[PDB]
Amino acid sequence: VCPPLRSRAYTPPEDLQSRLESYVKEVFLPSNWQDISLEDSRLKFNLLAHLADDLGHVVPNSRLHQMCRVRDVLDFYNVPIQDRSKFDELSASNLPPNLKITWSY
Amino acid sequence: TARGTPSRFLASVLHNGLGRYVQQLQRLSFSVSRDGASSRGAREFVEREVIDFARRNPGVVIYVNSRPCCVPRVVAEYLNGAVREESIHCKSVEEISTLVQKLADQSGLDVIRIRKPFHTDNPSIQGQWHPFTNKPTTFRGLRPREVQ
Repeated sequence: VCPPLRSRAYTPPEDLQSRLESYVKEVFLPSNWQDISLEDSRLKFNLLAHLADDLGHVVPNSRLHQMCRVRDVLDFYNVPIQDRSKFDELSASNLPPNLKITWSY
Repeated sequence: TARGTPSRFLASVLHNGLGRYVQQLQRLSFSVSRDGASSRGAREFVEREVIDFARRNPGVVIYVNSRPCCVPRVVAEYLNGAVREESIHCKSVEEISTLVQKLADQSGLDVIRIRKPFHTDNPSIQGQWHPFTNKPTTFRGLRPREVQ
């Protein structure tokens, strides 16, 4: 059976650095954990799979190779993405009183 | 050609400039398609320029339909009742912007040949010329060769 479709909206959690470093400690230690290199497939997979399971938002294949460091992973996960359609994006943008937008789709 | 086309005289709608200027455009209706390369420019206009235009022209009510019929269009309705429909098919954002601004600045009067570049309701201040201006009068109003 098809579960409810996963909403693509994603808001980075406030304690994102703390959660990320906890996961990094779980997977891999040294100072400046931001600069830990993810060159190892095992470690990269463990970290990214844990993060995806926890936050409900995975690194796409397109960006996957760019995650050279935990700093890159943090950058990817601290940028929000909204799944609202253009209809919402326009209507909920403080339309002036003389502008009316209707959608028949 | 002029002879094969209607013509009118220069005029305003309600003496539009005497007391105050009233923008004659009152309604814009953009029928735009969600999908379709024809309305890509119209979509970009709705995204990036329609709001600024709306707040610049508070007297114009702007509707966006997102469901056109036979082509993406902008229908401009003016106070005098004129309705000018312009296809925004395959027009870029800047083209649509200029077209919309033209509709905003333009009056509802027909775009046909204007007979005169000017219109005075009071063409004469000293009195319109008639054959008897500049003609001297004669004693007792005697016409030429009149005996008495």
